[PDB]
Amino acid sequence: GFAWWAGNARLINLSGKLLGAHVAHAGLIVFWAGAMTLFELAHFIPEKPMYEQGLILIPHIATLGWGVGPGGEVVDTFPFFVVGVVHLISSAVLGFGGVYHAIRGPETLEEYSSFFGYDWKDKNKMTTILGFHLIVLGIGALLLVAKAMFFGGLYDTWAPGGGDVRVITNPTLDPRVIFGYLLKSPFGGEGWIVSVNNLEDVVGGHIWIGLICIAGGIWHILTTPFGWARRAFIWSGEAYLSYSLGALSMMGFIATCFVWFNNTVYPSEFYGPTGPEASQAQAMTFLIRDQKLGANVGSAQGPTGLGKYLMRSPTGEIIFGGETMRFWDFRGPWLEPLRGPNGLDLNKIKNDIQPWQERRAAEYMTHAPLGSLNSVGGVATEINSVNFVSPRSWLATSHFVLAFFFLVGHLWHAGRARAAAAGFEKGIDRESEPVLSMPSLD
Amino acid sequence: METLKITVYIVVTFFVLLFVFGFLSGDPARNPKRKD
Amino acid sequence: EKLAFYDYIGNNPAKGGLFRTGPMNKGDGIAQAWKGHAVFRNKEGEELFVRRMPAFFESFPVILTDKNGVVKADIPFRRAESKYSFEQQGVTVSFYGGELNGQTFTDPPTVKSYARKAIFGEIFEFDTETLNSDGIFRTSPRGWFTFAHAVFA
Amino acid sequence: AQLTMIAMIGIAGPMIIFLLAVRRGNL
Amino acid sequence: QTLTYDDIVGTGLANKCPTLDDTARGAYPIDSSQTYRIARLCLQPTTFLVKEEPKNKRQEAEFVPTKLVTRETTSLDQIQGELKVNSDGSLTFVEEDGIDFQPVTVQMAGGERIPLLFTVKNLVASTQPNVTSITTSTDFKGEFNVPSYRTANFLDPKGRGLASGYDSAIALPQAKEEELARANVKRFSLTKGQISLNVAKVDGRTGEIAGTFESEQLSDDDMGAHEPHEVKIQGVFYASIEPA
Amino acid sequence: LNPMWRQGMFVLPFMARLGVTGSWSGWSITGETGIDPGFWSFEGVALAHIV
Amino acid sequence: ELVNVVDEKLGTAYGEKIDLNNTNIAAFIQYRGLYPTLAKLIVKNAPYESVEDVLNIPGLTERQKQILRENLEHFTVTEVETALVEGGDRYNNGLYK
Amino acid sequence: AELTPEVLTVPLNSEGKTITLTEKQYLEGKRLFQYACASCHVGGITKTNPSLDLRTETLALATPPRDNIEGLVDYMKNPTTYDGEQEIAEVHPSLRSADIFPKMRNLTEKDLVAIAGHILVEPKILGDKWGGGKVYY
Amino acid sequence: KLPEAYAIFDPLVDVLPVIPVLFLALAFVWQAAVGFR
Amino acid sequence: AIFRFLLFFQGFHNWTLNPFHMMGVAGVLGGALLCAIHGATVENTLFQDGEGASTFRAFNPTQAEETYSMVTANRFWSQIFGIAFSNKRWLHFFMLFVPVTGLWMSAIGVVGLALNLRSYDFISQEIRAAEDPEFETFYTKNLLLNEGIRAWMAPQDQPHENFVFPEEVLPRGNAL
Ligand code: CLA
Ligand code: CLA
Ligand code: CLA
Ligand code: CLA
Ligand code: CLA
Ligand code: HEC
Ligand SMILES: CC1=C(/C=C/C(C)=C/C=C/C(C)=C/C=C/C=C(C)/C=C/C=C(C)/C=C/C2=C(C)CCCC2(C)C)C(C)(C)CCC1
Ligand SMILES: CC1=C(/C=C/C(C)=C/C=C/C(C)=C/C=C/C=C(C)/C=C/C=C(C)/C=C/C2=C(C)CCCC2(C)C)C(C)(C)CCC1
Ligand SMILES: CC1=C(/C=C/C(C)=C/C=C/C(C)=C/C=C/C=C(C)/C=C/C=C(C)/C=C/C2=C(C)CCCC2(C)C)C(C)(C)CCC1
Ligand SMILES: [Fe+2]
Repeated sequence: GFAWWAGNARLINLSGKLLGAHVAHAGLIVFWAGAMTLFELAHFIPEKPMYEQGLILIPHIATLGWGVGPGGEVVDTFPFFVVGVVHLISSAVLGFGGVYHAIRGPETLEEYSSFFGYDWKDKNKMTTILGFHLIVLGIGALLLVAKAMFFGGLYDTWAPGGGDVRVITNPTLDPRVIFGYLLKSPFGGEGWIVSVNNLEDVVGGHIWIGLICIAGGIWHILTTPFGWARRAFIWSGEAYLSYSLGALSMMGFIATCFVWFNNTVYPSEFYGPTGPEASQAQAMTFLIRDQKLGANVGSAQGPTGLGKYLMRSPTGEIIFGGETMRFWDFRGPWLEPLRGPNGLDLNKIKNDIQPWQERRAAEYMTHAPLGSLNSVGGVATEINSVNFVSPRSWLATSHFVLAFFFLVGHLWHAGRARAAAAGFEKGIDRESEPVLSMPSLD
Repeated sequence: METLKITVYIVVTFFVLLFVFGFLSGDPARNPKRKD
Repeated sequence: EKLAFYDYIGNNPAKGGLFRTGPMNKGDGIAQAWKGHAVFRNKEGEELFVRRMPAFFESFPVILTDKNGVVKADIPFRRAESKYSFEQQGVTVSFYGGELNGQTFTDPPTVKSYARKAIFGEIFEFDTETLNSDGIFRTSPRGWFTFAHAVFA
Repeated sequence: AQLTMIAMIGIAGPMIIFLLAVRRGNL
Repeated sequence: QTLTYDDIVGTGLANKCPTLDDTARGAYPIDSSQTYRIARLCLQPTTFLVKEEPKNKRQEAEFVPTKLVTRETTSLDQIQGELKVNSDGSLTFVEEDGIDFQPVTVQMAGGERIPLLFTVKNLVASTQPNVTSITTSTDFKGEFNVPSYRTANFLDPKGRGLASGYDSAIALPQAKEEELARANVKRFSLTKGQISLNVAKVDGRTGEIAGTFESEQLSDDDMGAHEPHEVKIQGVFYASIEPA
Repeated sequence: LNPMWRQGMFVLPFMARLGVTGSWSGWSITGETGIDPGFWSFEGVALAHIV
Repeated sequence: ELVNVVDEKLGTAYGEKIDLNNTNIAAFIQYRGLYPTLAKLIVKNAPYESVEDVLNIPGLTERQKQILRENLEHFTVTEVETALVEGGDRYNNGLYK
Repeated sequence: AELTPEVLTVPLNSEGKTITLTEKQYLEGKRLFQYACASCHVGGITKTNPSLDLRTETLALATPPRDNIEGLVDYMKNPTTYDGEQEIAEVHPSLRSADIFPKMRNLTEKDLVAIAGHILVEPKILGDKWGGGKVYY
Repeated sequence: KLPEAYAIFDPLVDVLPVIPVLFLALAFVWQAAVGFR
Repeated sequence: AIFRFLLFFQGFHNWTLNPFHMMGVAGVLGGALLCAIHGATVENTLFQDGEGASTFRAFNPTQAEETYSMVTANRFWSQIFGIAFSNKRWLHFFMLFVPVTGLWMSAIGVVGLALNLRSYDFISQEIRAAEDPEFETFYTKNLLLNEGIRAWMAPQDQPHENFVFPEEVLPRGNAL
């Protein structure tokens, strides 16, 4: 009874054609990943930083430790080519199975096989399918562990000497650390899981997640939902979709904040500096310049009475001054050598700033993630010249948009799933209008 | 201030538990047509 | 004096505000006397001319020009790189006619004070105490009449 | 050209529809 | 044991000066054939007292307690300078550089905010003669400069300022200016303050000293717009001495 | 020289009479500064009557 | 009695030359050979009683004294003005482009 | 108005010898300036040190004068401070520091001439806008 | 850039990532052909 | 060019402060609100008049019966928001009334601006701020922004006036 513009809803009870829809769609995802990587590589120029070149997939591979050496210099582009080709080739196989199951295959699976066939209302079968996929996901998290510990390591922006690829021999297992993250506040100076700042915690979290997913997968293969869960949920295909839409929405919002604040699993060598980073680097830059001229940046009082270069945070830490006072929670490998126990150390600042830190501050200040939609870099009043929008702005905005619409999609399908399960999703029965059998409010 | 902190932690926890147990208490069944 | 008083932006009907109520005297005050015509010169004896405030602007900078339109003095906002200050240019003011006829002023803050008034046109002495005038321009009956009738129409 | 390839690729999709419509396929 | 940044951050400990153990009752001897510097001077205020105005004649108001509203942003630290031995054996500390100022605003009863530039800029502090040793009864007395709380570029809310900004009340084009001159003409004040530092602990091995201080100075005058208040500041201090 | 009765205060003295003497802003009618009256300040009494 | 001291300074030689006691360090770029090195020394060693005092800056090479000698006519000295030298404002007076 | 040889004529050295660029050279120098310099020097200012700009009168007063092709090509190989006293290859992109500033690696000698030429030409076209900052935007 | 041996396909690669967009557009040609049933 | 016209009116007329504009804003945003909330209400109080999952097909333009329940809509909004419409004629008149009246009101304010009869200032605020350099509001902050707008756009926006503002007269905060 669905119109053409809701035509994919005709697939709800046709398990075979829906399988083809899904597998064909999965081919599309794999195709883009293969095609986009090759497009990026074809355009790549190694002498330019990646973030000056509109790259979003090559940075993901380099972060896994392929193609790069110390300082994030690209040493070898062949791993990029391989990742692209292999994804590209694999989409043809997914495409093939996809359109076979959608056009030629059995329309409904339940007659061909009792293993692959399913009823949405079959709570036992649904949790088994769920369980299988939890195991797949657990295996996937373990592959990242395997790469970090047994197959060459990961890129580590914190590595001494400017960053490098590093094998992770002691992943964090202490659950006070791992789950400690899940209980940190999401507010400033804490930042929930987005504050993860070392590969040992990253690798250790994926060991934990891998095991938990596999355990839960086996759990749900072996059990059926308990009655308290049976009475709490709507059990239908559209309900299930609505649940996943909400989960994807939450996940997109998290990824948005991850790429905007985190410079560990999104190294600034590849993705450009974060907004906080670039703002801290401007204060560093003019600190350095003015001090070279003879300024005593420690004792310089600015117009407001606060320090022109240096001030205190609300809890006393010595921090950069100006509007960047808001960004003092920023930590980055070019800045940390200047920190002592009370914050920025005036003696290190006077004596120990290195040329590579002056360079990196100047580079990051001039690549702040500000730009126009037509890719003019800098503040909105800047003139044309610099063709630049940060990969972080591209990745943050795109995934905020997608996360928002998926929350709307959650609301849409959750409300309809509820109304359809109760039997009034098509409208009110004229002969049995509930309100007409209720007492008036006044 | 800590008296205030504890009081608010307790009040927020209370209202959150009402919310969660309330929706766990057969909410699909509270509609005017088909309650199951 | 009657003709000079017409050459003064405080009588311009497009200088009021919607909720600035009452007579024009309540704003700049009751006009008492024409102070005279202010003539500005730099240290080289060049006669300078104050750029007059256009009706669009609630506020306007103090810029002094020569007969050819070249900027020769101003009151600077940022002082550190000022090139055209009254202090640097030795700007003076001399009055002809009116109440200050034949008087010349050289001290920079007095000279600036008359330059701030010359953007309004001819310079007048006002009684601001009698009506407790607040110093903010109001429109004339020409303005209020036009406003009401265009809105009713 | 780049426009030669994208023309051939772009022509493929609608050509499938046409072949099936002209042969009364399962559209 | 030593604390790292990640131990301190967010605790408030970053605004606290290092303390000495209550056993540190030694003495640091002074070799006049030797030059000395203060490698670090740290001053942590604990109490802000503001003098009231008694409006009347010879009553003279007292210093009243105030509440701090600007949080843990008050300490002076990393101050260094020469420690000179004088002809009479008095020592004189000459401040050279460091984080030697903090804007502070405290609230008096009734809600008046009093901002001040808590500082020891250009501090010169001396001892009594014939010191020869820094002990748990050595006092340092001195004076320092208190520059204007806002510096020359600061613009008031109508855009008026000293080295920048408008020179008149542009929103009142035909108001008489003489009533407005105090608000229209900014001035930069430079006053003196006084400070006592009382050494109460001395680590004779390491050259660390710690103790108590009281300073007196003026609060903010908003570039001449109003009269300042007198302020009394008490706290603790720490300093480390090195052979120069 | 400027007590409440010079200021046309009418209910203030009835709160003072039975023991309410300080304000949340830290002054007291006796002239003492730096006092904390707790809830039962002049402000708290006013609030209580509104509720 | 209420006078803007910065405006008053614009009426002295400060308003026409590089005031060795007051001017921000960026102004030494107007003449060749002065920035940044000699500018740094000049500012660190202020104030000066006479324009000729800058030749007595300890450590000058003969080439640096030659640069200074050639530029003495573009220098001046007035009384130090607290408002212009506080805040480290001779190194950064809040003016960029 | 158009790009005439007269605007495309710039000083080659301090002696006053001149060179006339082609339009091709100008457009190429502009592209290379954007590629390797504009992130800090857009419009002739210096974002990380606004006290020093690329205006002709500024370059003329640098030691080594830099208001000519030779002085600019040399600056791109071995940049110094404004008074000539210190070499700054370690914090300023140059051929001498192309290992740490990788965009400088694939620049040829003729590219340096084109970049230098664009810098000398552009103030002839834009006037005060070149190196003037947001005031003239 | 792509490895030398594949440089022949460079213009093809500049076009490939658009291809998934063509599947969405193709769905509306298909519905145009059967009349939005 | 219309975007330029918006910003001109802020900088020169302080048009956002004008109560006739504010009534216009309330009429346009109130109109859009009414549009969305009425459309959503009808679509979510529909009667089941067909069996399809697409509910559009179950309406006939010559049918006498209301296609949605006013009674259920009224109870929903009464319990959600406190009040609801109960009269279909009043509701649709009100939908006419709100955006029309809003636009008429903004027109009146622009007639005032034809004469520079602006609602530019609050005299009490200006008197206090002139005498008390510590007094600051969002009102005084916005006028500083208008003053920047005027000085920085006027030379290029009114080229016939031949405004020459030397850099030293331009109002600017610190650093920027
Ligand atoms: C995993 C994600 C997912 C899945 C599987 C579904 C699945 C379904 N949805 Mg849901 N939906 C989702 C996400 C999802 N949705 C999100 C995120 C939203 C909010 C935006 C919605 C909002 C929504 C509504 C409002 C409705 C559905 C409906 C449906 C059903 C029919 C849809 C159909 O045939 O579309 C047909 C597809 C189209 C008409 C194409 C739409 C074109 C889009 C909107 C524009 C694309 C623009 C793109 C960004 C750029 C284009 C570039 C250009 C060059 C082409 C089906 C069961 C319908 C329903 O209730 O069925 C029960 C229904 O009415 N969905
Ligand atoms: C990722 C996107 C996606 C996917 C995978 C599907 C998949 C499907 N749709 Mg949906 N649909 C979509 C988007 C999508 N749709 C959008 C955007 C709309 C809005 C216009 C619709 C509207 C819609 C309607 C109205 C209906 C469907 C139906 C169907 C199913 C049967 C279609 C059929 O018989 O085709 C027959 C068409 C052909 C045989 C023509 C050729 C089609 C082939 C597959 C093109 C392949 C081209 C490609 C280059 C081949 C590569 C081969 C390579 C691997 C070797 C199928 C599972 C139908 C359904 O549910 O059936 C009950 C149905 O009635 N869809
Ligand atoms: C999740 C995706 C998915 C699912 C659930 C199914 C399910 C099904 N398919 Mg379909 N199929 C898929 C993907 C999928 N297929 C793909 C990708 C292709 C293209 C190769 C096909 C092509 C296809 C054809 C041509 C046919 C089916 C048929 C069938 C049915 C019987 C299969 C059987 O007996 O097992 C056979 C089991 C095996 C051969 C075990 C081998 C395990 C595989 C090959 C390796 C494991 C994959 C690994 C975990 C991940 C991939 C690696 C990659 C990431 C690098 C069953 C309903 C049949 C049918 O419906 O007939 C009426 C049929 O003829 N399928
Ligand atoms: C894709 C993942 C996935 C999905 C969809 C499900 C789905 C389901 N599980 Mg399984 N589960 C999973 C993974 C998953 N599980 C894994 C990996 C494990 C191993 C740890 C388990 C272990 C497990 C057990 C032990 C049980 C289930 C049960 C259930 C059912 C009830 C779920 C429920 O009411 O939760 C709704 C959630 C709650 C009622 C409590 C919420 C508590 C969270 C932590 C609050 C936090 C919210 C906050 C905003 C986000 C921050 C997170 C915080 C921790 C920092 C449902 C079928 C139940 C069942 O019937 O099994 C037979 C059951 O008893 N699951
Ligand atoms: C065409 C009519 C008209 C005009 C142009 C004038 C003009 C003038 N009068 Mg006169 N006056 C009039 C009618 C008029 N008057 C009438 C009818 C009365 C009797 C009430 C007076 C009584 C009067 C007195 C007592 C005084 C003046 C004075 C003045 C002068 C100052 C006016 C002033 O401050 O305005 C102020 C105007 C406003 C602040 C505008 C208010 C309009 C509001 C904002 C509109 C409300 C809109 C409404 C809510 C719309 C919502 C509709 C929606 C629900 C649909 C000026 C020359 C004064 C003067 O200087 O005398 C010597 C003086 O003291 N007038
Ligand atoms: C930021 C990382 C920069 C990039 C990229 C480029 N330049 Fe630069 N430039 C920069 C600074 C901080 C300075 C001042 C250096 C100093 O301390 O003196 C400069 C200076 C110049 C100059 C001298 C200008 C003068 O008035 O004397 C020139 C001629 C110059 N820079 C040229 C130049 C070129 C050609 C660039 C691209 C190849 C380039 N710069 C990039 C900062 C940065
Ligand atoms: C169902 C359906 C649908 C859908 C569909 C789909 C979605 C599908 C997919 C499909 C797919 C998903 C496909 C794929 C394909 C692929 C391929 C076919 C590939 C190939 C490859 C190659 C051949 C490559 C080559 C190369 C190399 C190897 C190297 C480098 C270079 C190059 C690139 C050249 C639609 C909507 C339409 C309609 C309705 C129905
Ligand atoms: C990897 C990693 C890591 C780790 C992580 C982890 C460990 C995680 C976990 C996570 C988790 C563990 C999560 C959880 C979540 C949960 C949730 C999200 C929930 C949900 C809920 C809901 C949704 C519900 C609802 C409801 C209610 C409330 C009532 C009744 C009805 C219902 C049921 C509907 C780290 C960070 C270290 C680092 C990096 C990496
Ligand atoms: C990788 C690769 C490959 C593959 C490829 C493919 C996969 C393709 C596909 C393709 C496709 C997939 C295509 C499609 C296309 C389509 C189109 C072209 C469409 C169009 C459309 C239109 C234009 C529309 C219109 C309309 C309608 C119809 C209705 C409504 C209205 C409108 C107007 C919208 C090959 C083989 C080459 C080899 C090499 C590599
Ligand atoms: Fe209607």
